Amino acid sequence: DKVLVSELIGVDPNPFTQRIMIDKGENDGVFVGQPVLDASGLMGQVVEVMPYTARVLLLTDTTHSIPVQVNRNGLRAIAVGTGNPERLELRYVADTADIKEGDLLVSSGLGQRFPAGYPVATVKEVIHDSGQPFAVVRAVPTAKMNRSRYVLLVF
Ligand SMILES: [Cl-]
Ligand SMILES: [Cl-]
Ligand SMILES: [Cl-]
Ligand SMILES: [Cl-]
Ligand SMILES: [Mg+2]
Repeated sequence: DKVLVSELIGVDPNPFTQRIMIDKGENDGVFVGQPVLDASGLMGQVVEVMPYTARVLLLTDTTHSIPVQVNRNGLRAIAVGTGNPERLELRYVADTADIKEGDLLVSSGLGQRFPAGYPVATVKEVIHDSGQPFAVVRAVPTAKMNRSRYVLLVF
């Protein structure tokens, strides 16, 4: 309910991370695990808190996964980071699933880490794989990620 507005003050230059720094911390009530989003998508979660600043792991990090669903039909999937700043991939989507380019993915909340129903990404590509149970699904985050103005922290 309470939303704190923070500024993105750093992008972790480590090429192997998608990680940012924000200008709110312990003194502002920020906590580890806290969800972070912008006006068009979920961004990720707080992973470390300092007195007036914090570190945030983005959805696009290879170590990050978020349960999602296709907004229009409720089809469930896990969206993993690819290490690319503007790409996610969906796991566990049946090769024959009702999914297509332009479909909106929203948070499902099924991991009890993120609020349900918020935009996460749009499907970019579906690639079918003969003999494999799951389709290849690439998606683009709707958040501005390493480019957001107002980074919002949900209480
Ligand atoms: Cl904490
Ligand atoms: Cl949709
Ligand atoms: Cl990628
Ligand atoms: Cl979740
Ligand atoms: Mg980095």
